[PDB]
Amino acid sequence: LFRKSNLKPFERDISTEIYQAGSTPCNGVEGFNCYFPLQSYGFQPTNGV
Amino acid sequence: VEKGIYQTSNFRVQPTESIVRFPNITNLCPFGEVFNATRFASVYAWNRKRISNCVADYSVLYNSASFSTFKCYGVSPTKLNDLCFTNVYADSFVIRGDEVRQIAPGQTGKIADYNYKLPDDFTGCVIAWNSNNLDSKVGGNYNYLYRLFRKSNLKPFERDISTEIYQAGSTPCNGVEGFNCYFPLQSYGFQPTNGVGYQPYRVVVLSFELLHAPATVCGPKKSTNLVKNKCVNFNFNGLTGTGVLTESNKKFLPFQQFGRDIADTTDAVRDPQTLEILDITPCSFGGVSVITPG
Amino acid sequence: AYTNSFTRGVYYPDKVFRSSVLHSTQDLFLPFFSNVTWFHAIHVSGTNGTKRFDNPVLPFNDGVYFASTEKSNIIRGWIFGTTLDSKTQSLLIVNNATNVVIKVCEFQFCNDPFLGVYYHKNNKSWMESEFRVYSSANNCTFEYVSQPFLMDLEGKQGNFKNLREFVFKNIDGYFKIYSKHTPINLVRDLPQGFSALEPLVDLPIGINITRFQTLLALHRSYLTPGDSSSGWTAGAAAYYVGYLQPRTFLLKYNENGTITDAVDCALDPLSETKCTLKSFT
Repeated sequence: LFRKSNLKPFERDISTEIYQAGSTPCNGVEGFNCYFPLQSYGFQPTNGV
Repeated sequence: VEKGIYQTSNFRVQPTESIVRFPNITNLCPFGEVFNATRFASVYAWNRKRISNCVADYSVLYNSASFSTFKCYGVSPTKLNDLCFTNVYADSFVIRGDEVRQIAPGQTGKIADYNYKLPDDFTGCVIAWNSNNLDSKVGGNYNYLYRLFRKSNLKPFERDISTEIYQAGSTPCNGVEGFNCYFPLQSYGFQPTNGVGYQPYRVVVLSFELLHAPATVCGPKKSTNLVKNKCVNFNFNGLTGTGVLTESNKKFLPFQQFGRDIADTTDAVRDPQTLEILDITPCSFGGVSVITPG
Repeated sequence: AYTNSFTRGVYYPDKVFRSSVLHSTQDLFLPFFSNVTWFHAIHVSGTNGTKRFDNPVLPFNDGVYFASTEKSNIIRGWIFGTTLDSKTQSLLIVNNATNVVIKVCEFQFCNDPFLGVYYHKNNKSWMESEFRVYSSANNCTFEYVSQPFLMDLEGKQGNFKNLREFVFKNIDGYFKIYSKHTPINLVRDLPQGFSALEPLVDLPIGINITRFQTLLALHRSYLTPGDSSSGWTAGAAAYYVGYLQPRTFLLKYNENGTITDAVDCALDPLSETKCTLKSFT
């Protein structure tokens, strides 16, 4: 969801690096304004449609 | 190609720099007065303040409140100044840090049971920050009352202010407080010596419609300084375009803010903040003809 | 009654500037020479001449013109709203002392939402005493108040000389209010003169409005025997009301950019001629 640039069609970019928000370069540190950019789907088996 | 004159293209000098012009920020939503207030409403009768007719601010995250637990749920915190929205509601109150987890859509607990809840289509920003230096009373403050004994449950956007005595097991109470019949209000410890989860935490929620009414609220408008005698790509408040801006003599009437020609082509403007009369002279638009023998 | 507004109801809808040319634009102008309702702010003190209590509710159909020949500075504000009630949100305007206190405060609009001015003894000058206008649930989603505190009463009983014109029009809730301040001399009717109506503010509160009334003062000094609404003998102004209509008109600007003269397109044969040709002659 969070990404500096909207992806150009027909390309897959997997950059594991945590994004940088809040004016702080986060070196893999989860915290305020820095979270893992690859958020997981919140799925309960047989959830709503 | 035999002898003769021809035409190819246009000498379109490229605009050299962008400049945005807007009137300065005369008004503001005083979020300091929304944060640095002395008291805040009880979790039971939470404060549903109307924020409108003012320019929003997103200066930095760690403000006076430091934004301990901040989250813009359905809107982008980045472009808050850029995003234009109206009809702001600030729902603020005081809870426990352990109760902070009761903010997300559908989160349960005593607050959503009897004090306060929020929808599942949320489009605002919830900031619950540790009030360990504001609400912390060295001896513990209990004046933030929470309802815990009530037959039914409350839905979002609904504030209760009554004190109807609770009837448990359907035992008739004539205003009697005893076994299986309590007072619906209770008090929070909120001592400084408590744990981080037990620290007082204040919550401010900013929720707004998406352009339902006329947009009284909108974000600030940064104004880069103008530069003249170049093909600037200008974007004044009213319109955008390209041209070379020159000082002029046209006496734009104080209410008059634009100038045009017979063929409705905007060429004369007034500076947004100060009173400067600019003419937008064109950029080079001559066809690049070519002369040659064959 | 019915009067013929010679040329009133011209103004600048667009902030643009056009020098020494003409422009045919369509907007909710006031049609020329239309029926204009004359309302009489006069206190005829005859034992058989009633106190002319000219303050009924007036329709805000599309957009309300307003001319006020006031040298007594008694006519101050305008009462707006659809239901004119506290249930449905409404707009109200006043002028305490050169300070507009317009508000969306849906106060009760019972039959005495008026001002009262009395010549006091502590200070030998008419001082605002009566404020009987408002008593109701505030719930005011909007409050704009400019606060220059001055007074320019300048009451004259002989000749009308100060004419203030205002046009109130709603467009997508951007309630625009245009104004003009004119030193006049005619006492009989509106002078056959041309004057534009510069904008004052476009309040973006966005309330649907269908009713429109006016606000004045009703108290008097102590020399008059009686009380405020029983004895009043200093209302010496007058005003006129018209209703804008959707029309295509034409304006002839000057070099300065002031609207010198306008031309209706749907008035008359020569009018349509000067219109379609895009020419003042």
